[PDB]
Order: sequence, then structure tokens, then C-alpha cells
Amino acid sequence: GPSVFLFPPKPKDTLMISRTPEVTCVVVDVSQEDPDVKFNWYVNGAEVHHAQTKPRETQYNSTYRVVSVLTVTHQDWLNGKEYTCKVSNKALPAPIQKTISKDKGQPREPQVYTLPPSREELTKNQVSLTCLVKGFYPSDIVVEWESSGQPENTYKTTPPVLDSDGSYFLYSKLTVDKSRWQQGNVFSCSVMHEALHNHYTQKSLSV
Amino acid sequence: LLGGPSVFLFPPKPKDTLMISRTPEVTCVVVDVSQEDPDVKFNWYVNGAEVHHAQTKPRETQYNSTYRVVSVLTVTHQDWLNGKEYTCKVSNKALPAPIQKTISKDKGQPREPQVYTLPPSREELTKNQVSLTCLVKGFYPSDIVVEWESSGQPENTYKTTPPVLDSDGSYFLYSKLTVDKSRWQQGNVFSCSVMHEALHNHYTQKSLSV
Amino acid sequence: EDLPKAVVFLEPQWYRVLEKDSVTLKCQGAYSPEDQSTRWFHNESLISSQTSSYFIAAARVNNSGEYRCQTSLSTLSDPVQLEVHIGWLLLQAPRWVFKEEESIHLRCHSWKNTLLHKVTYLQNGKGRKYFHQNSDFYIPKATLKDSGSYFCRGLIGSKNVSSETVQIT
Ligand SMILES: *[C@@H]1O[C@H](CO[C@@H]2O[C@@H](C)[C@@H](O)[C@@H](O)[C@@H]2O)[C@@H](O[C@@H]2O[C@H](CO)[C@@H](O[C@@H]3O[C@H](CO[C@H]4O[C@H](CO)[C@@H](O)[C@H](O)[C@@H]4O[C@@H]4O[C@H](CO)[C@@H](O)[C@H](O)[C@H]4NC(C)=O)[C@@H](O)[C@H](O[C@H]4O[C@H](CO)[C@@H](O)[C@H](O)[C@@H]4O[C@@H]4O[C@H](CO)[C@@H](O)[C@H](O)[C@H]4NC(C)=O)[C@@H]3O)[C@H](O)[C@H]2NC(C)=O)[C@H](O)[C@H]1NC(C)=O
Ligand SMILES: *[C@@H]1O[C@H](CO[C@@H]2O[C@@H](C)[C@@H](O)[C@@H](O)[C@@H]2O)[C@@H](O[C@@H]2O[C@H](CO)[C@@H](O[C@@H]3O[C@H](CO[C@H]4O[C@H](CO)[C@@H](O)[C@H](O)[C@@H]4O[C@@H]4O[C@H](CO)[C@@H](O)[C@H](O)[C@H]4NC(C)=O)[C@@H](O)[C@H](O[C@H]4O[C@H](CO)[C@@H](O)[C@H](O)[C@@H]4O[C@@H]4O[C@H](CO)[C@@H](O)[C@H](O)[C@H]4NC(C)=O)[C@@H]3O)[C@H](O)[C@H]2NC(C)=O)[C@H](O)[C@H]1NC(C)=O
Ligand SMILES: *[C@@H]1O[C@H](CO)[C@@H](O)[C@H](O)[C@H]1NC(C)=O
Ligand SMILES: *[C@@H]1O[C@H](CO)[C@@H](O)[C@H](O)[C@H]1NC(C)=O
Repeated sequence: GPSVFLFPPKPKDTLMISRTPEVTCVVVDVSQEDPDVKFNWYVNGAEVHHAQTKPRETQYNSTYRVVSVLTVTHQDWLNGKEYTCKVSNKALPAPIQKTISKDKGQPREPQVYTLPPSREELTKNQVSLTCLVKGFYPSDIVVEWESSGQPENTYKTTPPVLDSDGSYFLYSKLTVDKSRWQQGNVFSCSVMHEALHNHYTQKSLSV
Repeated sequence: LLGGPSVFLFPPKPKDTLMISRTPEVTCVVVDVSQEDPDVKFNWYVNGAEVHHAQTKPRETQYNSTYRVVSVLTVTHQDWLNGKEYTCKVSNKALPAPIQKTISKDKGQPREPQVYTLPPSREELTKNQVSLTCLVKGFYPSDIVVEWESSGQPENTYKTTPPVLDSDGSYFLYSKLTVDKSRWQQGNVFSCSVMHEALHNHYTQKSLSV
Repeated sequence: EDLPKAVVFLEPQWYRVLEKDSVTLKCQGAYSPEDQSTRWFHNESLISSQTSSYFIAAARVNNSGEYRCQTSLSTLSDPVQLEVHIGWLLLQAPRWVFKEEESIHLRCHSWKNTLLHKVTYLQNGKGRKYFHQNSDFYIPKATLKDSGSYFCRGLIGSKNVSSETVQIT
């Protein structure tokens, strides 16, 4: 039968309040006949129709890709209410269901450090800032860079890795022109996560 | 059960493939083999070759009733990372096609991965434990090996990041070795060793201190 | 041009056949008016079976080539080609000459009639009609650019497997 892959809300979307988050439930691999499927979403067990859905997007395999949204309130998804997609199709003899919640457990504040450009890597073209986040959990983190007051371009991020004491860390790299750094400018590595000064912090650096 | 079995073929680990005199492997696992006595029979090639480089190691089964089989291949050094191809050509009664994967590949833009290590960061100095950092960038052969030493013992409780794709297309990565405040303020010499395909005798270390 | 030319009919209606399928050839036009004769012709040779049908239960490579049939009359049947490919899936077809319009009936054939999940047929990399279980693709009236490569992909339990190019113009 068809298959469903309950995706979770983007961390940045559920961190703070700027964009209302969604718990996307995607049902892929369904034929041109026997499509038409309904969704009985459960938020611990209360349905509630208010679960808008996307149109019958066709994919390069005739396969109808039905998609569905469920706007979950910003203040809830962090409590851990288990959200449940339930799909029933003529192709599936039995309905299939998928539920996901907070990456469970308990967290840890990730106090962050900003390691500077290494001395010898300066007598070369452009140089590299580093921002080390260490000791936290879960993996619903976001790292961004800022200069003066506008977000910076040239930056990449290392994925989280499991440390010795059951925690994750990453090394956010930012390449900047040696001319634009040696002379002196202010660069701030900001990070958002569910266990900080109300979802946010940032640490600056210069010389 | 059944459904037709499968094959997997991985390269050797980087330390064994680069450094001399460390016998580099090449294995062919055959998972999901079972019940009706389907047997072994391997045969490798490089583009035309010969056996003599394997002999299976019994029948791991454990849990899901599938007689699991794997065999090795003792590769050269001046040979691999140089051109050769490698095939496993497996075969079995229940599989109606002698199928097999190839490997080698990951090619292109090797160059100086001039490594840049770092000290702790100011505020780190309060907590009982601070972490030294070692960044590597300027290397494209996807994989690499990174280790740590302190005067001369394998410090076995650092942690290393997995490589990613930087801007220009040369991979970069990080490593983090945690030491107590006292050991870093003692003044011990720490070295971040790195081995990759494009280095003089394939090695580097940037001993760091305060 | 003398006697009516017999011809060769297939069982089933596919010629690209795999490595352990059953295939059965038979002949018409002809028929020994009282004591059924045959004289099947393999690759331009002879076989002893004397049956107005011809068995091949365990078909394998050596059973490909040209086949013909000449019963008592039957002039000389024009040749028919039989193909066997090793592998898992195939795109079994009746004809490969579809100009402007005729009937199209393709089968994404398995191996040892072992079922398939999530099979799809393809139009030069693009998909056209996906079904969940195994089934055939039928179309009447040609689409003037089915002229191209066709094949099919399927998932046997979990192993994902493809078939071979068949361009039909
Ligand atoms: C018909 O075509 C479509 C689409 O065609 C192709 O689409 C992609 C993949 C490209 O290759 C295109 O060029 C091409 O046209 C086919 O639909 C695809 O089907 C496969 C199934 O094999 C799905 O793979 C799954 O992918 C998810 C992750 O999905 C993200 O990444 C995809 C690839 O990068 C990307 O395409 C998706 O858009 C998606 O990206 C995220 O999307 C969400 C919302 O959709 C969005 O909010 C995010 O922001 C966005 N983020 C990013 C970075 O893109 C992956 O999770 C699946 O893994 C599950 O299954 C694996 C096998 O079992 C297993 O290894 C995994 O661990 C995981 O298993 C599950 O894990 C947890 C617990 O561990 C739990 O959920 C389950 O218990 C467990 N098991 C199961 C069974 O769920 C898997 O890798 C493609 O996403 C999907 N593409 C779609 C829908 O667009 C379709 O198959 C074709 N049909 C035929 C017959 O061929
Ligand atoms: C019955 O028996 C066992 C049960 O074991 C089970 O193992 C897991 C799944 C848990 O559930 C356990 O609880 C359980 O006991 C099953 O055997 C296993 O089956 C799985 C899949 O079913 C295989 O996974 C594959 O793993 C390879 C990589 O394998 C290394 O990493 C594994 C974990 O990541 C590790 O467990 C392996 O041992 C192996 O590790 C190597 O081991 C050798 C042996 O000594 C050692 O020398 C090496 O140093 C060591 N290396 C490392 C790094 O650990 C992975 O590559 C496979 O992914 C393929 O398929 C994916 C989906 O198709 C795809 O995303 C991947 O990219 C890759 O696909 C290929 O990728 C490239 C291009 O990207 C290309 O080659 C191909 O195009 C593409 N596709 C294909 C088809 O090749 C996959 O994840 C295990 O290897 C296997 N054996 C074990 C665990 O020992 C068995 O399947 C069970 N049967 C059933 C029906 O379930
Ligand atoms: C029939 O022809 C095919 C293809 O030319 C060939 O492979 C096969 O060997 C021939 N059969 C015999 C019995 O020689
Ligand atoms: C499975 O087949 C399809 C195309 O036939 C492709 O999308 C996918 O990469 C294939 N998997 C492997 C391992 O080749």
C-alpha cells in the first residue's frame, strides 16, 4: 500500500514565535485510482477538524503525493504532546498511523564559546571564525551568524555529534575576509534552542 | 522470508589504506541468506584477477535466521587510491543473477589540508573541563583520519566531527579534545595528528601549548 | 507462392522471456489431416517431439534464436525470434512495431512468478501509470512519442530492482 512519513516542525519555526510551526504528514506512493484519503490527526486524542491539507501534487511516477499540515501551537510542542497522523486508503487494508513528540528526556543548557582565527592561518587569503556549542540535548538547535546588524552570508555548520556524557556539540564555521577582520569588526554567533535565556543567546568576537 | 538476498561491499578504513605496513582489508558482506541451505562461492576481480585472497569466516546468524557470510581481500598500497576497480562477483542458488557491486571512486582535487588548531575560549576557563579544538580544511578526498596525542599516548576521549561540503568544494571538519582545567594550565604539549592522501609521507601534527 | 504459408503462434503472448519460465510454441495453417505431424525447426535445425505443441519447461539461453514450424503442408513458416535475458525483471511485449496506431500490452515480468510491490512502467525516464501490486499496462491508440525507451522498476519485498531498455518506435 501507500506509505506515510510523519515529518516534524522545523526547529527555527517552533523556536520563538515569528512563524507558526506545522507538523507535516506526507503520504507518498498512492495511485491515480484509490487516492482520496482522509486524516484523523490526534493530539494525545482529540481529533479536531482544524487540520488543513495540501492539494493532490503529482510526482514523476503518476504517484499522487498528498500532503497535510497541522498547525501546532508554539507553546505546546515543547511540552511534548504526542502528535498522531492517521491515514486510511483503499490501497491500505488497515489504516497506518505515526505519532511523534518532543525528543523526549530532559535537556541541558549549551553555553557557547567563540574560538578565534588560529594565529598561523592569518598570513593567508581569508580567515575563519569558529563558534563551538557544547554539552546540550536534544538536536533541535539552530546556529546563525551576524555582522553589525544584518545576517552574514559565508557560513557553514557542522552537524550535531554525541559527546561522552550523553550530549551533542557542533562547530559553526564562518569564513571572513582577512582584511575585514584584522582591521576590526564585530561578529556575533547567535544560537537558538529550547534551554536558554528564553530560546536565544549570542556571543560576539573581534580583537 | 527470502525475497532474494543482497550484497554489500565497503572500502577499507583510512588508517589501514594510507599508512604503510597496515594490511588494508576489503570485505563483502552477504546479508539475508537462509533456511534452504544456500551456500557461499565468491570470486573477486580488479579488471580480471584471481581468488586466493579471502576464505570466509563462518556463519554468523544471531537474530533473524539468516546465515550471514563475509570474506575479505588483502589489497596493496601502490595499488588502490591509484586507479584499480575491484568487484566481488557473488553467486548463489537462490539468486538468479551473479550480481556484485564495484567500488574505488572518490577521486579528484586532492590538496594541502593545512590544519589550524585553537586554544580554549576565555569563559571556558571557569568550568573544570576545557576543550581544545583542531580544524582541518582544504582536502577533497572525502575521508581522512584525525587523532590526538599528548607527548605520546593515544588520548582516547576526544571527539571528532564528520566532514561536510564547504564553499569551494573542499571538505572541512573539526575535532575536540576535553582536558581538565589543571592539565591545560599545567602546560602539557598537545598535538593534533592528521593523515590524508596529499601530505609528505602522509602525516601532520600541530603541537600546541600555551 | 504455392501452398498456404503456415505461421507460428506463441504461449503465452510474449517472446522476451526469462531464465526459468514456461513457454509453449504451437503451429497452425497446417495440421496433418489425420495423423498430427510437426517437424519443428530450432535455429534452422530439427527436434523430435512430434507434438503439435512444443514444450520448454526449463527455458535457458540455449533456447533463444529463430523457431519455425512445418507440419504436413504449411509451406515454410516465416521465422519467429525468441529471446531470453538473465536477471530479475523484464518488459515482456507482443509486438515492437507500433507506428501511428495499434494495440499496446506490456507486462513487467517478475522471476519464478514471485510477486512484486510498487511496480511502475516508464516513458524515457518519466513515469506514466503506477500500480501497487503487479499488473499489466494496456493502451489503445498510440501517443506518437511512446516512440522511445520503456522499462519498469519494482521492489521485491525490499530489494529495489530495475529492468532493461526496450525502445519501441
Ligand atoms: C515517486 O517519487 C517520489 C519522489 O521522487 C524523488 O524524491 C526525492 C527523494 C529525489 O530523489 C527526487 O529527485 C525524486 O523525484 C518518491 O517519494 C520518496 O520516497 C522515499 C522513500 O524511499 C522518501 O525517502 C524518505 O525520506 C525521508 C526524509 O525526507 C526528506 O528528505 C528527502 C530526501 O532528501 C526529501 O526529498 C524530502 O522532501 C524530505 O525533506 C524534508 O521534508 C519535510 C517535509 O516533507 C520538510 O519539513 C523538511 O524541511 C525537509 N528537509 C530536508 C532537509 O529536505 C526519510 O525520513 C525516510 O527515511 C525513513 O525510511 C528509511 C527506510 O525505512 C529509514 O532509513 C529512515 O530511518 C526512516 O525510517 C523511519 O524513521 C523513523 C524512526 O527511525 C520513523 O518515521 C519510522 O518508524 C521509520 N520507518 C519508516 C518506514 O518511516 C526516507 O528516506 C522520500 O522522502 C520521498 N520523497 C518525497 C515524498 O518527496 C516515491 O517513492 C516515488 N515512488 C516510486 C514508486 O518510485
Ligand atoms: C537480517 O540480519 C541482519 C540483522 O542485523 C540488523 O542490523 C540493523 C539493521 C539493526 O536492526 C540490528 O538490530 C539488526 O540485528 C541484517 O543485516 C544488515 O542489514 C542492513 C539493512 O537491512 C545492512 O545495512 C546496510 O549497511 C551498509 C553499511 O554497513 C555498515 O554499517 C552498518 C551500520 O551502518 C553496520 O551494521 C555494518 O556491519 C557495516 O559496518 C561495516 O562492517 C564491516 C564488517 O566487518 C567492517 O569491516 C566495516 O568497517 C564496517 N563499516 C562501518 C562504516 O560500520 C549501508 O551502506 C547500507 O545502506 C545502503 O542502502 C541504503 C538504502 O538502500 C542506502 O541509503 C545506502 O546509501 C546504501 O545504499 C547504497 O549506497 C551507495 C550509494 O549511496 C551504493 O552502493 C548503492 O547505490 C546504494 N544501494 C545499495 C542497494 O547498495 C545499509 O544501511 C547491514 O549492513 C546488514 N549487516 C549487518 C548489520 O551486519 C539483515 O538485513 C536482516 N534481514 C532483514 C530482511 O532485515
Ligand atoms: C540458437 O541461437 C542462439 C542465438 O544465436 C544461440 O545462442 C544458441 O546456441 C542456438 N542454439 C543451439 C542449440 O545451438
Ligand atoms: C532503485 O531503482 C530506482 C530506479 O530504478 C532508483 O531510484 C534507485 O536509486 C534504485 N536504488 C539503487 C540502490 O540502485
